[PDB]
Amino acid sequence: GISRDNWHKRRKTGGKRKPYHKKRKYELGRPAANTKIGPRRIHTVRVRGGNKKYRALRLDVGNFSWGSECCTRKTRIIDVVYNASNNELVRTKTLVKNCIVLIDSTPYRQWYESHYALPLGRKKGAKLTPEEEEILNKKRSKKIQKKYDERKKNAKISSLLEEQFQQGKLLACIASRPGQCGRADGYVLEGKELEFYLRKIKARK
Amino acid sequence: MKLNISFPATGCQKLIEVDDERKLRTFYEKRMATEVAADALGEEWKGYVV
Amino acid sequence: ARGPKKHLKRVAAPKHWMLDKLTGVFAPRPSTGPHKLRECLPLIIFLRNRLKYALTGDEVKKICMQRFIKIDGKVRTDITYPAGFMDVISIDKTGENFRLIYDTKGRFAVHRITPEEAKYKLCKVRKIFVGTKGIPHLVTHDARTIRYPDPLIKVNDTIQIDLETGKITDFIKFDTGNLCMVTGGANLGRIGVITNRERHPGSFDVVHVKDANGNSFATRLSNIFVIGKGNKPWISLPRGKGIRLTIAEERDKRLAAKQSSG
Amino acid sequence: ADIQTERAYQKQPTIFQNKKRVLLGETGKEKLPRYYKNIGLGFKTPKEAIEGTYIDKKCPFTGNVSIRGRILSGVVTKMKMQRTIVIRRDYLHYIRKYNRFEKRHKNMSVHLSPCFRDVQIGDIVTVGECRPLSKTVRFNVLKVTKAAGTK
RNA sequence: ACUACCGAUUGGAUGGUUUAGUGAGGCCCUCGGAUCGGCCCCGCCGGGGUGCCCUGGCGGAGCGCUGAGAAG
RNA sequence: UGGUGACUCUAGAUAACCUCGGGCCGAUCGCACGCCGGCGGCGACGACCCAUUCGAACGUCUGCCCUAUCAACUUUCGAUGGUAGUCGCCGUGCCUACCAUGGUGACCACGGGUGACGGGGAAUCAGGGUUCGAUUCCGGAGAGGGAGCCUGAGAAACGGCUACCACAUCCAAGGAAGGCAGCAGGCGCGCAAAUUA
RNA sequence: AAACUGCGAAUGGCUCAUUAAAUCAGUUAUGGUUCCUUUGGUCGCUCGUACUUGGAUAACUGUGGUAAUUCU
Repeated sequence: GISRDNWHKRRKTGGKRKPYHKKRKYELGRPAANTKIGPRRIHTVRVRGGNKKYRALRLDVGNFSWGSECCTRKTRIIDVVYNASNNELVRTKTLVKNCIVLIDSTPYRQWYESHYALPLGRKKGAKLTPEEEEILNKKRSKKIQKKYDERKKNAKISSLLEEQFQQGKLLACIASRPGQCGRADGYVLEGKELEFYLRKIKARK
Repeated sequence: MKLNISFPATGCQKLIEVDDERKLRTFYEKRMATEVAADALGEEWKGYVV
Repeated sequence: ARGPKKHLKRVAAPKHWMLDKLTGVFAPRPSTGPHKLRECLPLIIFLRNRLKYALTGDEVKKICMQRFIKIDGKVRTDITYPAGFMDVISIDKTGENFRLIYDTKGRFAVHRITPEEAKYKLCKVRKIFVGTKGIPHLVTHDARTIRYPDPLIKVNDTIQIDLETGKITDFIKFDTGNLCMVTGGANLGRIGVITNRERHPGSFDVVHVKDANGNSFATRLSNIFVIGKGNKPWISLPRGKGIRLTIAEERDKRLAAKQSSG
Repeated sequence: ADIQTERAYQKQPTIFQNKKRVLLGETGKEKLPRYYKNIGLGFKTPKEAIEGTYIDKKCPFTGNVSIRGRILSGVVTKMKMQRTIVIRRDYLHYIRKYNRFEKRHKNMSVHLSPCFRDVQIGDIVTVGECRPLSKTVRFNVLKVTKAAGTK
């Protein structure tokens, strides 16, 4: 089958070398997992040593992290927007490692309002269901209101994350490798990485 | 053509040789496990489905 | 090959087993176990070639699977079970106890010991690691893992361990001035006190050992097994006390023994 | 920024660039913490690695390699590749029939970290063995000394 | 008469590098769904808490819900 | 906490995830039976993980015969390096995408040949050398030639399977089966080599 | 006896066609990986019908097909 041996290639001098043995099963390669967005369909593979690889063929849900504040949530993959390796994989919406994804932002906004009690990604009109005035504007005690005061003393996040919450969908990087794991975990983009990926995406157009 | 007929309620079975194409047209062009009333097989097979 | 090997040719066997050339084409091929293939004495060679209770391998099997032989207090019926350095062999039927320790020529001596000495053994500590929930473990030279050791016990130290239970009972540090026995290399079987350990980072350490007769020899750090604290060994030693005689004094001793008797 | 010259964002995997900090720390100084370590065999980690800004995953001091195995030397002969150089090791091979010697050489492609600047052709380089980093490179530059004739 | 060379016949066959094209068979993926079973519904019906429910065996249809699954 | 010469080591804490082609947390079997319905001693078989043993597999440095009537080769079809990934048990142009134009060579590359498997070793022997090593030990390779798989911890297995190529066995002509560079034995080849015990 | 289940059949034996920094030898590395088995450790560390669960399938019985097979 696919062989990932080093003896089929040329030498450092550029000369060709003759194989002294035929292809071995420890030199095998398997067809690539082009994981796409869709309802869950993964296939388990028996590999070297009787161990297990999980080959994800269709994934739609992972978990992703805010690392500035160390909070991760299980959320949904929405779309693929950038790939540093091949744009043909953006066109095919292929989930690989370090492909730039946009994901649903509802659990993160939920935790931010349940923790810091400030509105996030909200319009000027600010029409809220009464659960949101229950969460954002609860009735508290003296110690609790004080602790909330020093909690909102530093509860200011970047304007770019504000802009993405205004838009409604967060950018993230897939850090796991999904053809070997069956998972598409990752982390939410922030900081200089976020401005890098925004200017590269804008420079595509 | 021969027929190996089996009856599971008493677990008894028998081979019967039948050579008439008119009697076998009730079996032709159909698949395995397709239920057929074997009426044309004989006069004793009126209520027998196989 | 396409997989692991199951046969040992007799000329390719370890030389210290003292097998001959014409008995067969095969050697007994030790099982996997707590000792290396090249550093063990299999039970069939002990019961037949050395101790001579048996004349064939079939008689070895008949002895072993009547459940008479204990190795470190555990009954073994594998005839090729790899027994190695400091292992206690107990035959309760004949009332015999042995430790597998080396001659001055690098061969496992038939060393008979006292039944109270067969209660324990010594092990060289090969690794110290901390496992899950902060639990310290040591791994010895005979594949023993002990949880919760003394925090003072380090790698290259020697634990004195109780075969009835398997727990740490005493220990000896690696220090200059302690007694050691050489378990590999060209100085296999010699005994002496450690006088200098020189360190080579990224490489093998070299330990210098001085014999009780004043001879000095160096080995690697892998080949050193610390036996006793300072000068007195914590186990019984063979007839030679780790003193390697040269061929001249060995001939002289042989001639004096022939002259005295005969 | 002389750092982001690739199509993906270059960063050291061990350092975190998105810490949530106050305004006074923001106006204080905008310096990232840097990951570095010692190639510990009596080799000194250079200042250009500790205080530098480059990103090299194959650098001995700031990357993800370990130095274990052999330590050799060579003279720099070619420097036309990207973050790797080609050095030359000369030796004498003894032909024992004639009891004489012939001079032989081996070319060796080694990874040069960006923390070594002003590396010229003919300067003596000390390399240490690492894991395979490409098809033909296995050694990694650890020291540079200049040629004795050069001032 | 013998020995030894050249040789028109693209002579016929065969092989090794290659240009172009076809390509068995396995493996992977996307379909497919012959068959096989369960749940729901009903019929033949046994008991109780005293017709509400369920207990167990058989049969009936429902591309209703599904699970395994061969050829291709 | 503990370790190394050096960790992005080991251990700890937090936030979660945990795959339906699914990760552990025992519906298993024998022998002696005994204490206050409940408590039990030997074992056998399984078992995620950690260590060990037996390995294997990829790398480091140095080392090989003849040939210039082989002097430039590699590079579109990966050649040398970088960045991101894919695949892989893992390191890696192993492969893909985009870049840089690199890498080797009269210290003999590249090509070709060998009546070339490599060593331990053998003949000779003052010494240096010269010739031999298919062959019982060690390592490699192959099972007519190629290629591709399944199962399994482990094989690209051939006293396994699936094709094609070359041969070839039976047949009622529809079909079916094949692999002695295993032990014997036969034919062929030859100057050249044993018994179907 | 048979048959299901488990294990082994990847060892051994043969040959030297290939193969020229390849193989192999000495030396180092896995801090860059897998490992049935043996040996040791772990196996109430999880806060959420059990005094024992469900459907089959061989061997066996019985009827067969083909010139032919360790076919079924």
